[PDB]
Amino acid sequence: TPVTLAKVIKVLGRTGSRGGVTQVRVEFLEDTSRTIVRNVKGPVRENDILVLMESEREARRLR
Amino acid sequence: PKKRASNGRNKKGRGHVKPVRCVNCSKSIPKDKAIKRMAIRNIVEAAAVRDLSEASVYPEYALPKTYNKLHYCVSCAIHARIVRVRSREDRKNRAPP
Amino acid sequence: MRAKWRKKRTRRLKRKRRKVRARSK
Amino acid sequence: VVDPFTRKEWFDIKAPSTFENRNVGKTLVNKSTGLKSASDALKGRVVEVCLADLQGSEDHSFRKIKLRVDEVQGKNLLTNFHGMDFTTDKLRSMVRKWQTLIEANVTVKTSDDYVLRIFAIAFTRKQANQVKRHSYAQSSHIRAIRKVISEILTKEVQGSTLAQLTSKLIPEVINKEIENATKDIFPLQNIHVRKVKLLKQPKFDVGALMALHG
Amino acid sequence: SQVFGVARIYASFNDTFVHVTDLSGKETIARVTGGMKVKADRDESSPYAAMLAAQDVAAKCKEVGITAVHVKIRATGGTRTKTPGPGGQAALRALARSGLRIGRIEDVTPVPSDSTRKKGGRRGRRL
RNA sequence: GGUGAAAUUCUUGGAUUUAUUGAAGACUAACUACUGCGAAAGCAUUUGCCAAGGACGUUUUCAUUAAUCAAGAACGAAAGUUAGGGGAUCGAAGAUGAUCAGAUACCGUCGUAGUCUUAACCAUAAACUAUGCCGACUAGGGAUCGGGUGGUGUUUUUUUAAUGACCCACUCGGCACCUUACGAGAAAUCAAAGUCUUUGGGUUCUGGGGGGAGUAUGGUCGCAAGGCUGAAACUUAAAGGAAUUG
RNA sequence: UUGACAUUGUGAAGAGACAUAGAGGGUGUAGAAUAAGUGGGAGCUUCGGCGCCAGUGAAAUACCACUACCUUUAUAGUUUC
RNA sequence: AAAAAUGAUUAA
Ligand SMILES: [K+]
Ligand SMILES: [Mg+2]
Ligand SMILES: [Mg+2]
Ligand SMILES: [Mg+2]
Ligand SMILES: [Mg+2]
Ligand SMILES: [Mg+2]
Ligand SMILES: [Mg+2]
Ligand SMILES: [Mg+2]
Ligand SMILES: [Mg+2]
Ligand SMILES: [Mg+2]
Repeated sequence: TPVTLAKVIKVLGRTGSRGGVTQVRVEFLEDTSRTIVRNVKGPVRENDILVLMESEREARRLR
Repeated sequence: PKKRASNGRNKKGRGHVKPVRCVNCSKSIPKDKAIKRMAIRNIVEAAAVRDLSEASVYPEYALPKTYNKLHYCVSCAIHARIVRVRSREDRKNRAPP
Repeated sequence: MRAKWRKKRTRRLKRKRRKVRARSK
Repeated sequence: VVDPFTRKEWFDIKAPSTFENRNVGKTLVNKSTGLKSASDALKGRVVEVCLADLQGSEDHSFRKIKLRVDEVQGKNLLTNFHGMDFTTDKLRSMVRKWQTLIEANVTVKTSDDYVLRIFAIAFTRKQANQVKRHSYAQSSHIRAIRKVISEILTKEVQGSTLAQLTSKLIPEVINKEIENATKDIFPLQNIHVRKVKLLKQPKFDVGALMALHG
Repeated sequence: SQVFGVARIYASFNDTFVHVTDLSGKETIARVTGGMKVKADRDESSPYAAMLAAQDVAAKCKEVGITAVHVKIRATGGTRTKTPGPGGQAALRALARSGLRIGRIEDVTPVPSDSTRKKGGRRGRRL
């Protein structure tokens, strides 16, 4: 199974209708030059590792 | 009363200009009154710049741009918050930024 | 009432007054 | 199960000799059979190729070229000049406000019966130490410029037929001569032929193509 | 040393067309649209549907010969919006991600010198 | 395909999407501006032809020939009317799918008339700068368009000549801006809406509380649609303007 | 009006039907392999390999199923568009 | 760019 392990390096902001989703920037563990912006449900610090079922989508709801 | 000296448009000396259509709603609006913006973008997003630069056969690619002139009716410019309604003294300011 | 629709309604009324006077003369 | 990509012959595309490297690309059609098969279905094909690809230089990134397949022999498609035009981004970048656009247009033919429409564009220029903001022309300069540009374009055509016309069109020398002619009326920024379209062509004349290929 | 085709990404609203052709464009190689990857019927123009279509073309781009592609991004054009749809960037990015090589990206939307009165009436589409 | 989302619709009798052509009618992007022309309505592809016009220059000519104008004329957006042509697109009516309590509305898909043109009508618009026209005077600036004048000015030619294009200083006319009103105004605001109880440069038109009513009648014009001219009875204490606070 | 025969002679290039046989699974979810069906039912083979059971589905899988269309294929020929 | 109609009379 291609599950992707990514480390957050930046929390972009708190998004969502009710503010329940986090905008974060994550680089990949296997190669740290593959940054991507994702949506995270629960609470996050920096230096936390996520798991990505599909590793190719960019997170909407910017600025 | 009268809200603006130049009523809502830019037409003093001719009487009729021509209509154009709003990009959003296709409403007819005089060209001098229509809100005009110049959308100049890099043809590829800043996210995909590194991706396509690595996937490009030609070293030192040009990275072309897209150019577009957008015409808005007053309702669609306000709704899409392009003009952003101002105050009585702020209405006179004609500077862009 | 909007003035132009008062105007339009009056124009239909004047049409109908013209036709009823046309029956007489 | 049909799998149409199991029956295609992988032909090559060859450009006229009036360029640098003759390689263009790769093309393919269908298998050959009875009932008037794809021997001639390969004829009417226009290949759009950038002139930077045909001339090995980045300064020809715009100015894309239309090539038309004329005669097929072996694993090669001989092509001939079919047209030329600018890329949309280059056009849009040239067209800016607070300047006048000058457009000329001529329908002329070469020494042979290659009738074709040459376009031309120019934009007025702010000269040095100009305090003024827009630099518009006076609409009589515009007509004078359009007159002399039309004269130059018909001068460059009707002599120096299509082979040498292309060989002059690539080095961007026609609009150079236009600049020398028009510099006494109103200074200009971007003088470009911007388009050539081919209107009518004569009998096929296999010999001219085989002269231009090989 | 690489075989060149044309991408011809027609990213409208309501849908995205990822339609690879040969250099001439007379024949086609793997025309897949965003609406046959999803069943949402309102996500046909989505970047996700465009990305799945752009991976499907790359799948058919291999084992058929094409290795590099020329990008012709297209909006609806004409009298309609002539701005690219949401899926155009995703389709191009997925093509770049899928190992297809990229050259000659150009915008080929149909732009008229004024013609053919626009739909919507004089007062517009009123919402 | 299309929408918040859908469904009417089309599609293995190949729709959508490609490429090469062809036809048709309409339109003239970007350039396009607090720019230009026109009495106004209006006017934006090239070139040719025809007549017209403002401004400027003038040590040319006439010598009051002028200003504004009841009656009377010409032109006059769009829609609309009659006849022929055209009939792509968009689309009053209509069909039809949604939404809805109902929707013969908005949204979607079609679509007759129209949209274009000729020959005739019509003569109305928030036809607006809601500011009549002519003339004089009163404030501080920057630009800009058209013409003309001047240069211990530059630019491409002869690397040292006009001219063209920029610069500076002016000047006449024009579209308009910015600051402040000294003045005016009920104020908003206004370089005219100033030079008005310190009330008079010339002249045309219009209004007299709100409704009834731009109605009735008569006349007149129009094929019609309708236009122009246009009351009274009756009814009523406000209707209205600008600005302040909520 | 439509078909056939006769009038009615001379010819070619793409299709397509008859008969023998070899092939063939084409999918969405998911057993344990990519499931085109319905009846029967736990065995021969150097492999205990497979089916029985228990999980899996709209439906069982070894085997007998030259059986049922459906989709292809090479014939000495014989027939039609 | 989903839908959202109504609110009896008088009383600084
Ligand atoms: K008020
Ligand atoms: Mg108001
Ligand atoms: Mg008007
Ligand atoms: Mg097709
Ligand atoms: Mg001009
Ligand atoms: Mg009136
Ligand atoms: Mg009035
Ligand atoms: Mg009034
Ligand atoms: Mg009264
Ligand atoms: Mg109440």
